[PDB]
Amino acid sequence: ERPHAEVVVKGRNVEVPDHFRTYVSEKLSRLERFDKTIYLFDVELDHERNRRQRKNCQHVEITARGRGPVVRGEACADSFYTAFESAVQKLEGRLRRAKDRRK
Amino acid sequence: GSVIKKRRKRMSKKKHRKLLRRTRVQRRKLGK
Amino acid sequence: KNVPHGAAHIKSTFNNTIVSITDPQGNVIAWASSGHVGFKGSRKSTPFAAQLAAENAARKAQEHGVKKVDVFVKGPGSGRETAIRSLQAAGLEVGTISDVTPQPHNGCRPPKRRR
Amino acid sequence: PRKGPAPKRPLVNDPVYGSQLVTQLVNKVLLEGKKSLAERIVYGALEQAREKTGTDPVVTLKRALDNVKPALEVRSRRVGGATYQVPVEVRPDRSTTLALRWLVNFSRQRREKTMVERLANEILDASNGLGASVKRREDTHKMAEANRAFAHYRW
Amino acid sequence: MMAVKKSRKRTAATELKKPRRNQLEALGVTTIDYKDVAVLRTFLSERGKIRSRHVTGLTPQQQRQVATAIKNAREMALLPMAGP
RNA sequence: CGCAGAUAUCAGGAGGAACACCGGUGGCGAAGGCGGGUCUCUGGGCAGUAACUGACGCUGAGGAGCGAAAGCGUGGGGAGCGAACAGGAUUAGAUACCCUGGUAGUCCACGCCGUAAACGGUGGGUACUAGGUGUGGGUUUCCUUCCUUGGGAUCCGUGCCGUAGCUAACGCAUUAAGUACCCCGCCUGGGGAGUACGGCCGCAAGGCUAAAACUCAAAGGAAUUGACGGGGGCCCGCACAAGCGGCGGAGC
Repeated sequence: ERPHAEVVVKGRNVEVPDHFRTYVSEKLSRLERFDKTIYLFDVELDHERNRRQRKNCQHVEITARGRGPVVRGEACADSFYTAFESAVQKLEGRLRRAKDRRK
Repeated sequence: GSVIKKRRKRMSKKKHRKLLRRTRVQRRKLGK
Repeated sequence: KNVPHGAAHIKSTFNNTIVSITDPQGNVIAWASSGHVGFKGSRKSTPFAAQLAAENAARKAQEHGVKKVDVFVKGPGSGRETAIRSLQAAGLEVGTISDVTPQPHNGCRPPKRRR
Repeated sequence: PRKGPAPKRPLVNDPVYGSQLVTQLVNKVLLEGKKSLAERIVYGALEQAREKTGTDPVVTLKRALDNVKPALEVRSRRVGGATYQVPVEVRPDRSTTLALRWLVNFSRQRREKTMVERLANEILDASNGLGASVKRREDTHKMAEANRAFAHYRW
Repeated sequence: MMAVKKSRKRTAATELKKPRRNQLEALGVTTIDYKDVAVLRTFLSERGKIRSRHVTGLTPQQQRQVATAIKNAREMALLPMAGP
């Protein structure tokens, strides 16, 4: 199931350098590491582009399939890196908890 | 009563303790 | 040879159950357990194992020539009286019951707690 | 039904035979509303049995039902790290019903070229004590024997 | 004729009841001696163990005196202790 | 671990730690703590009589002594339990829980260290300050059987509820966190830190005494509403269960 993590990279309207793609696929491999139950990872990279913003420029929705229970991690930050890492850590909480309750 | 306070105390204590476990040799066989 | 009347010891615990027939002197004739009945591991705390084990041993004692029994029980047993019913089903006369589970007078240290 | 159950439907009697297990049978073999097709299949098969045996097919039917109808079955439960199967007694209603379900679903995968023939031969085979229905019922009793140990649950 | 309480009729009773009892100064006594085992067998069960105060009624004085006597008795085998 | 004859069962012996039922919001000890039994040696407290001296009292820096357990040393002993440690299993990985085994240690004698949530988180001594309620001990008068949680009063200790009063609140409340005096120790923003340097003690571990630079604009206590909970209790919904057909497999 190791390349079976169905990567889904995407951005509605953002300048998306293709090294962000490297970042995303690597940070998702990082949790392939400790969850061997994975089918789908739909992911977004969104941008509200309002003027005089409320401290939260970029946004991310993430959802993942497991055997039955699906996982959901949403995040928000100024740029790509805090968004990636924050949604990653929220998924890590979810998945530590899920593999603690799995048994 | 809380335990946050006692925990910060405990952590400082522990780190100093482990430092002394690691320097039990050098302290003795230096400061004579 | 044979003995018409003897005694029976029944040791029921959390994870197993076992019996043994014996003279009042202490000389066994016949015994059985859930391991010889066939169950294994974790199934053999149930009273059904007690039924089958006591039944087999009682029939062995019927073979070696027993007709009446004294009965002595010991330990945490879900199926004590279940084994008793099995014995009295097997065609044996219940002599005398006694619930001697060995209690100490606050002696040797037991192990610690689990979780 | 957290508040409570509701009644069962009042089966009709058969216009021809005088038995409501037959209307139960057509309603269990039914598929896609073709009740009259079920009816004519069943009547043809039972009359095939009549010419096979020289007598009423209903008696051999109920004899087959006496063969394949259990009164004990399984009911699982998840407990303590390993899900346990448990024997549970079965009231005659669901006994007959599940027996008929076995009967149909193991009739369908036969090779008499036609449902009417498959079904009739299965019924005869079960009256005789050979059908896969009987086989599965024996497997059920085998399981109950293997798991008598869990009756003290009484559930 | 009269009730167990509301004893407005006799003097303050020199009698004992279910809450109150001082069973030894009450009755059943010659004197507290480990010798007299027939008396000490009354403050036990058939399984040899010992009663409590809210069972018997004794003061702690008599209780502990009697328990010590019992225990000396089991030591000198004058009394069947619980065992094999 | 056994299949080289286990487990079980019985007869006996060897053996060393802890001593069920009494025994618990119960007794003693300044504190730590303290029960198998018997003997010896010894201490303290309480009440009553209030015969005796006649303010000798209270506190107490410094200082000495005692002081749970784990530890250290010499010696002895070592059944069970068990740091470490080995393996098994779960695990994504488990140097961890769980299982099997098992050394130091727990135990005794003689010395050490001298700390803990060593807690009533309430220093000691003393007088007055509404009560009720159980309870342990000892005196004593009346209905008096005078063989009694007898009952009442009294003294000492011990717990619950509860006035005024008090406190940020919680709650304390005649055993005060109330009202007042006497004496001691201690704190003066959080961190850095009960840390380093220096010193004293100690066989060693380590303890006591004890700062600064630097840095933060807070650290915090009690309580309220909410939300949450792999906390609990009462309930419902095609939520599962029962039962039927589908999806994912193929083509459009």
